[PDB]
Amino acid sequence: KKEYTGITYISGPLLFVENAKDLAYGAIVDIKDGTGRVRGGQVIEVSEEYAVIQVFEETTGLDLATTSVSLVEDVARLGVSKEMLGRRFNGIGKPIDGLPPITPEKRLPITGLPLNPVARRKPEQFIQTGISTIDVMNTLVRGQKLPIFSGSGLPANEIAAQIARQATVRPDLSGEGEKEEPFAVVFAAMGITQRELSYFIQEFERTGALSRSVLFLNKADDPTIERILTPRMALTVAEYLAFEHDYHVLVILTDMTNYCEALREIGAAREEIPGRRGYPGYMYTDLATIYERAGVVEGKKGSVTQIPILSMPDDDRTHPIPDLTGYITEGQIQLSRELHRKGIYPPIDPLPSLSRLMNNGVGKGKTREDHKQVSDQLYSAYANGVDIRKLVAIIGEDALTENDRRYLQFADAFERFFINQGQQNRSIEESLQIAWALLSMLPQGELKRISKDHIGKYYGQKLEEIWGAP
Amino acid sequence: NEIAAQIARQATVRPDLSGEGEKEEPFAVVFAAMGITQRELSYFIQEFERTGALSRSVLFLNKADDPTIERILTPRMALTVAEYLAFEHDYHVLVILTDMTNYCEALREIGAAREEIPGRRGYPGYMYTDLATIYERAGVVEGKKGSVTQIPILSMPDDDRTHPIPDLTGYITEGQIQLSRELHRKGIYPPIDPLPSLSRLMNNGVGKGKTREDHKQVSDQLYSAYANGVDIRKLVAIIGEDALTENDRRYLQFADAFERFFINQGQQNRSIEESLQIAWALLSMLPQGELKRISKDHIGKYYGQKLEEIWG
Amino acid sequence: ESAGELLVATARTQARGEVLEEVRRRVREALEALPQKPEWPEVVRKLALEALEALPGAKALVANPEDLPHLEALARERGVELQAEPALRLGVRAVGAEGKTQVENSLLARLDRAWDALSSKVAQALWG
Amino acid sequence: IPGIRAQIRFIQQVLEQREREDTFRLKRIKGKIEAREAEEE
Amino acid sequence: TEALLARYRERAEAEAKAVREKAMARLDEAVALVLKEVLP
Amino acid sequence: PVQRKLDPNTPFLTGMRILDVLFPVAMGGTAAIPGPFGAGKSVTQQSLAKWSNADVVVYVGCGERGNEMTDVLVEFPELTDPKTGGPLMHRTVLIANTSNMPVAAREASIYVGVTIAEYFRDQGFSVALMADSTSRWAEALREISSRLEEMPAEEGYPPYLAARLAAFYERAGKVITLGGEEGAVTIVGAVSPPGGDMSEPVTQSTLRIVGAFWRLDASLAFRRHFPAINWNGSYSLFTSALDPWYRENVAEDYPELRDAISELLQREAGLQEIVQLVGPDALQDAERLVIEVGRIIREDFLQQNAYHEVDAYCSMKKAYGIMKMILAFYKEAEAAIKRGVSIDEILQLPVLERIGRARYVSEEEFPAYFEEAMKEIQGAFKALA
Amino acid sequence: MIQGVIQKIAGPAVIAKGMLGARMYDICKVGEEGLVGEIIRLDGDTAFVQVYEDTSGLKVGEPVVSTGLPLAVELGPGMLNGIYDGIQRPLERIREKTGIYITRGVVVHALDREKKWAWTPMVKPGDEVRGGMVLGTVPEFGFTHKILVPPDVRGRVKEVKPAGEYTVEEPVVVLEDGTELKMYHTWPVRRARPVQRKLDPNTPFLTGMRILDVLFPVAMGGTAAIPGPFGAGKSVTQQSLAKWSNADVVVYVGCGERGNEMTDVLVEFPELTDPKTGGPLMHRTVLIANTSNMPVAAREASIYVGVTIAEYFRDQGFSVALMADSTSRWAEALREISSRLEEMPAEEGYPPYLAARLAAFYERAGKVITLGGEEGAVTIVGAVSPPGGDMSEPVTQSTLRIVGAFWRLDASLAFRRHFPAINWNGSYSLFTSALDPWYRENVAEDYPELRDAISELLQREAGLQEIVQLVGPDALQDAERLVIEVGRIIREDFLQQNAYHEVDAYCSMKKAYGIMKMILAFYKEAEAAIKRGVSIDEILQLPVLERIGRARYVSEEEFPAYFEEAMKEIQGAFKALA
Ligand SMILES: Nc1ncnc2c1ncn2[C@@H]1O[C@H](COP(=O)(O)OP(=O)(O)OP(=O)(O)O)[C@@H](O)[C@H]1O
Ligand SMILES: Nc1ncnc2c1ncn2[C@@H]1O[C@H](COP(=O)(O)OP(=O)(O)O)[C@@H](O)[C@H]1O
Ligand SMILES: [Mg+2]
Repeated sequence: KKEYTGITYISGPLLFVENAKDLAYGAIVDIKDGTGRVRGGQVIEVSEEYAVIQVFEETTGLDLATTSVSLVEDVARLGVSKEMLGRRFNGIGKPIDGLPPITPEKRLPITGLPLNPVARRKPEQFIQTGISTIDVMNTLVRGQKLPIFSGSGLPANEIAAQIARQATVRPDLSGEGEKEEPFAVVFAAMGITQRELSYFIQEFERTGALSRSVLFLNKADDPTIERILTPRMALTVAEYLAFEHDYHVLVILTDMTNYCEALREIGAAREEIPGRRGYPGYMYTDLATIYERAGVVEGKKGSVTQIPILSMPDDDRTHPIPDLTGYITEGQIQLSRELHRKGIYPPIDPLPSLSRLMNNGVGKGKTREDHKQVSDQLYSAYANGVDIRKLVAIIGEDALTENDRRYLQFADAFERFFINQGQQNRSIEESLQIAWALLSMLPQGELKRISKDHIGKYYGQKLEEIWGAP
Repeated sequence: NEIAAQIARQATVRPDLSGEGEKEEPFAVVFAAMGITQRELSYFIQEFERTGALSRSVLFLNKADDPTIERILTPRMALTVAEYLAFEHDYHVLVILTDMTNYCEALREIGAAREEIPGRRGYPGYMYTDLATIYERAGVVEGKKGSVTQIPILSMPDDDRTHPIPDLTGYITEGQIQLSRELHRKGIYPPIDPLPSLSRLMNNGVGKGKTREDHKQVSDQLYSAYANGVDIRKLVAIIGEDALTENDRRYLQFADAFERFFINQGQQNRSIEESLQIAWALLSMLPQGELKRISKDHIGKYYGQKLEEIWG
Repeated sequence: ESAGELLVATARTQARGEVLEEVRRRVREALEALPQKPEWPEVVRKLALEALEALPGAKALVANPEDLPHLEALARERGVELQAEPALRLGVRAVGAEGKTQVENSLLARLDRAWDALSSKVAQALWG
Repeated sequence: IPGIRAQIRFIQQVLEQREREDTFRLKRIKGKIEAREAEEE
Repeated sequence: TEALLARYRERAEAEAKAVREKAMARLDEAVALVLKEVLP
Repeated sequence: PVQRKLDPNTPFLTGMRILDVLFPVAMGGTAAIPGPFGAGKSVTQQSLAKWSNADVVVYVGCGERGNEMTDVLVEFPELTDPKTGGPLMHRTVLIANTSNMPVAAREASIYVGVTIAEYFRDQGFSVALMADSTSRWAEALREISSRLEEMPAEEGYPPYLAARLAAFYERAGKVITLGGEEGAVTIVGAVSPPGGDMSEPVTQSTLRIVGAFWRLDASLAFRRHFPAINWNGSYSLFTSALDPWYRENVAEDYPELRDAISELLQREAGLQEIVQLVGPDALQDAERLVIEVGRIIREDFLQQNAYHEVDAYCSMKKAYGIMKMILAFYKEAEAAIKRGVSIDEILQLPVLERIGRARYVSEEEFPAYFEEAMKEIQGAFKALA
Repeated sequence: MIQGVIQKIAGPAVIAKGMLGARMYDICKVGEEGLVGEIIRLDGDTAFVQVYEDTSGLKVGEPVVSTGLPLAVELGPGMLNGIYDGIQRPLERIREKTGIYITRGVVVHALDREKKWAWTPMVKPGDEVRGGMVLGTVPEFGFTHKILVPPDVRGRVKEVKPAGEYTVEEPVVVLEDGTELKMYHTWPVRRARPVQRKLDPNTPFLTGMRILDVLFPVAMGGTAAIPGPFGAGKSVTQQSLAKWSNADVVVYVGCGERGNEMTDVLVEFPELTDPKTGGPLMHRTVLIANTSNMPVAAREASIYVGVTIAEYFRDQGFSVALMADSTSRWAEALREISSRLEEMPAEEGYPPYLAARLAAFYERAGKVITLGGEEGAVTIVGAVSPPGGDMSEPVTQSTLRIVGAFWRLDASLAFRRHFPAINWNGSYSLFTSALDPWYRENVAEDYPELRDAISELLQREAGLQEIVQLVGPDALQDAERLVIEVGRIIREDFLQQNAYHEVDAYCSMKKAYGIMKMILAFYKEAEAAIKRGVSIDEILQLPVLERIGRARYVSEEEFPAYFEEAMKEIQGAFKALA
């Protein structure tokens, strides 16, 4: 028990302590005042004269005469085990579900090591999320980093909860090697409020998705450094599970803008000169150290997949946060305010969306043989009908050509049936049936993007959303 | 400066309309100048001499060739004198501050010389508090007969309403009278733009027993009609005047007549009744069903007068 | 379907927690009754020796008045001072030369310090 | 369209210049404070 | 229905008591091990 | 401290139709109302203080003007508490700190007010807290930090400003008190960005934590259209949780009507791009009808006068009736347009004045006047054939 | 060596004491873990060392030892077929050692010290040697690797090792003064290797694609730039450049790309086969790979390592092609480093010395006379990936002021199924006028005029697109419809080219010259036919059109007969048919 007294300076979140050579850079320390209360802190600078400690929480009662500082760890570590599934944590590993602490199988550094590029392999299989606009048109591939771009008031939390509740793997369609591997979801939420916390808890409890998932929840009023450490904890757990127990892990990161703002506050508190637009100059590398912990490894069956969620501040894609995220990731899922106001959920706008690995995780052997062609045709037809809707308002319905009326009907039915799926879970086959039913409304021969045999096999069907697609 | 001098010359209260009080004494004028040039100073001196108000005026002059640090104290001394007179001798004081921009420049000089942390555009962080210590020395005190009224004048650099000085001043004061260069270039005086201007205390001084009853409704109707006319101007900038309807053409003519008659008055002095009559003559251009903000009985009582009848 | 076995998981987790708390309180009580045993002067020597050699150039030493006769022979040859204290029960503390750093070696503190390492061993033994 | 593009370019240039001014002033004052509080003691 | 919930609670109770009775058989060995480790 | 946080499921009645309908706020929720100077923040907050269902109102005037501060101190002792009929000041606590008062007091007044509100909640009431200007408190933090010679984060603000803001706003919520009773604190705070620049860091920080956001438009304030709420730039996250309450206390179809009105506003906003591009004459008949209906909704439903004796307060049922009348009129107009009649002939119907003058009817006469309005609306078009 | 201790740790910056005598920008090892660092500032007995890796867990007092030499690379046999990170560490050995992760402080050697090479001496005892001369020869994947005396070493030979099997490390030649020459040397990455003389670029770099070679050519030892839009075939174009270029040795640099992109480029290349021999393409290439989560210093030094390796292989007397995956990511890393040092940002955060570094990197390329008297050349192709595709960005603007060619990729043509999707508008080349004499001497005396005629035809086709959009192609005059059909013929028969065809992927200069001559002859005869009276829609079905369209997909040795047949059919078809 080595504890240091002799504080020489307290101001803001920083306090200076003398004779602290033995403290390693980045160590976590415990601060105890005269009232017996214990606060947490992290060492950010060590020198021969003094060490600088950043206090986690407020410093209301501290004084230079009675304060003492003690060490906890040379470096932040997290105890991990397979028994973490079904538990809730407060972002630094402390349980908040009232259950007893787990027994760690090992303690690992939360700042994980980089992957060797020659040890990686190409993604080849898809993850069924249950959203037609996501699975059919912007398929998610195991090992991808596909963020979701949301606005201010859009319901990103509900979409995240639904995806976490419905996401599953499909060994059935693998053709050969048809056997399931265990599936887990790691849910990290940063800078959430009490209402969102209650909603998330209720959603993960009512359906039973809790037992297959691990939650790291950090609130808005909590200390900033906890928000910084939360995604690293989540990714450490995900890597451990996936590459030690052959699990298939899905990682969901909520409100990366909160993480960026916490990073800005931390950087300013260290008296570092800000970069462009007030953000630290090392923001790109910092975000890369989080995103680049996903992928698949040769010789191992596990996989890690990330779905970052970030709210574009002023709906501007030139903001540094979405810009860097677009640099690092492999596409984006875009939420539309118009669709949200029109009463359609989930309000995913297919036109500005994209998946940069979709072509490699769909097709014969992986999904139905006609996936990519159907997606292309749907994209082209919807884009065509959108502008006809605008032209109608000026030239009138009566001056339309017969094809344009069909395109209008297709666009309206597509919005009403394909996108507006509500809370129901759609299998990939059911979504494909709905897509073929919608394509049936266009005349045969206008389907320029689809091969003739596919049209012969699947053309000619009425609406199956009302039927439920039996 | 001409607008301020005209206001000082013509300002008066209307005891008959309120039904109480008689022959209120003329406003005492406290004049504080900060970095004023010789041209403007001479004009102000001649105007005050011609109106015969120097015998009721206290003058603090800090010319543009004077030291620039003396400007820290001038408004404080002027307001000290004004408060003393108003709240210990029941005078009715009107305060004119020539240019708060120069006061802000002096404040920035002193702050930056102290290696302070600049707030924005080099201005000190405490500028809001410093300005509030000046502006907030006005009002009326319960149980006393005197009063202090402030009319600061300040120049917006390159007409930017988002500059720190006008921004903080608007955040402190109780409205503003924003002039417009477009109206000035068209020969209109005084070039007051009604849309950007504001008065936060207007509802306490109008209505029954204070002025004529339809004051607020007439103001609102004029605001709506003028805004619609400006919008139709923006539209005719694109789709041409020929394609307009009758309603838009009427709004356009209303905007032209408003600018040329209601705003542009020159140096003549108008009573409140005359201004209301001109406003009603302008409003009578529009169809009777378009005047939604005004209650029907007011329309029946006043609507219908012709504009060309007013001028003799 | 999974929220049902979630109850089983929570019940077994809290059962594990209860038995582990039983073990922890038993060992804490076992360490509590040690000082009255005559073996306690044999443990104060080890604790104070380890603390003193853990802090180079210590100035004084702090211990209960009961353990001072056992350490006075050791403290005098170690060239350090010894001070009585109603606190520091079943533990010792040594201050640095400057007085701004301290080192302590107590059973009730070492248990809390090494419980993280011993949890796995206890679990493996109990359910192995 | 060209007028809008010119306005956008002008506004972006002005904002960047103001950001650079603020950064320079901050770095200058921090350097002075550090110098006084370190070399002079 | 509540039948599945009650059955799950019953199997939970059985598992919990079985674990507790398993650990009660080595309480003493665990105490010995931890006392040996913590004591210098 | 409290015993347990709860989910807000009760509306916070404000008396403003646009806020009570399009952007609701729950009993324990939080709201932010940004806007430039002259937008109407203070008038709206005074309206909430005067007309509300909260038991106790705490009004915190940080950095308020002197005269506008005395306005309340004079007018409130004259008004009447809607719930009990007693004087309004008997339920109000005023914390005043004007511009010329010391800065650090301007900093601490927010904490004083919120603590008093929390105490009154722990007693077991429903408390509403009004913060006059959070920007004028961020200014105080900036001044003190500059005095401390701290390195700022952005635009002079200290790094911990966002943490302080989150800590302040997170005190709201419906809770179970230590004594087991129910209580709730509602916070409605206003921010004044420099020049209306909504990218100002205080505004962005506030946007990330509030449950409701009431953005105010400068253009609507210039043309003297009030409350000048920017519909396109505002949102409320409490709509879903309050629907069960609406289905029982107001009407069974209230969510449907609200969603239909929101859809119509969205359609008008979308058509406004074409309206600006080619002018209203190039539009078709149905598009002209949609534009006219949107204008009618904006001018006769969302618009509200705070000083009128009858328009100042509006019950939920009044707004429901007005919405029902407008929707029925729109359906009849669609039917008429399908039968060949042209816009600018419906626009001169007599029923439009009766619809426009609906918001000025007293609360007692509205239940009948709505019925005759519906009868007239039904009889107009069908008689016109 | 200079040895000291740590007195202050703060982020990635470490302040050492007791380091009196250390040199600026030298490589130093920090702590017991031996993390590599670089000295950036000296003062008193204190040196500021910049750690490459993470500094968590370090303590005050840990030893610091200085290597005394700046950042450098090892040059010698064993570099081919290899995958390296930013500072030339073999990733394969790292995987063999520490598994799938890259732990901090791994030590590996750039050149395999254990492999045996067959030595073949070339010098004799008593001969005078001087920097740049050849000492011997070693076979490596069909290449005769020449061991070169280091440029600064000069003297007279005392002893030479006889032919046989020896390792890399073994001293092969010892000079009179005792200096020993082995199969490798070491060279700083930030100092250019000396050459006798820079010959101005007078010969073209045959890229293997018609548009590139004929309209926007690059000379040997020139520079070119190319944007990186999504779904535009940048990867395929670079792959085809590597596969079908004139270059003897290919060097590929990845400087901070996404993980999956690097995985793709590392998996696809080993399965390719260079057409010259049919062996693995990887035998001739050196891969430098860097992901986004690697240390910034490696990402900054990657391009220097790559260009130094290319210069070494140039000194061997070969021709080397160098590709940078995205100089935008390198500029980003440079901006991050500049922000770390609290340097004053110049424009959008980029340091003011960005243009100087870009010019210095791009100037190393050229056709030179090696110190050994032979000839060599390095060709640099740099990819620039601006933020929003805006070419007013400072990095692109600085790049444009030094490159000799600009190949503007666009996704619009890729969507229109036109591959490669290189716009003929906005793209430009500055080597055409200089390369004109070579074209006149080699391919034809009227080839430049033919290319200019093709350019004029394309410009004229683009000069009436407004009526096509307004009205349509059918309702046009005879001359206008003929011109638009000529433009479409050019686009679909000369610019479009498939890289997956066994014979159509590569197209020599003479094939393109024949295509252009045939198109011009057809166009001239069509003008004459309309002048004498004919309808264009009658000309739409001439068999010579389907002959020209099928002029591709023929073997090069089959081409001239096809060309003569097509020319004769052109001459006879426009007379027999109206
Ligand atoms: N020259 C070409 N010939 C034939 N197919 C091509 C050619 N260029 C591109 N393609 C097609 O495009 C596919 C991949 O190239 P694409 O246009 O999608 O972009 P890319 O090379 O991946 O670019 P980036 O990495 O910049 O996004 C190929 O598999 C092929 O189908
Ligand atoms: N609903 C309303 N009815 C009438 N006047 C209003 C209304 N809202 C705002 N105003 C007017 O706007 C002016 C400025 O109002 P205020 O609410 O003080 O703006 P803010 O406080 O946002 O700066 C005042 O003259 C006030 O009468
Ligand atoms: Mg106000």
